[PDB]
Amino acid sequence: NVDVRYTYRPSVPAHRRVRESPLSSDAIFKQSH
Repeated sequence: NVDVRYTYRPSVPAHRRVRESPLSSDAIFKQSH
């Protein structure tokens, strides 16, 4: 519901629900290691 991204090319939404917890959302940091 919180779609306020219009200043770049966002791959996918980290979360679009009240009770969600995807993996890719954390993978963003996994790239660091």
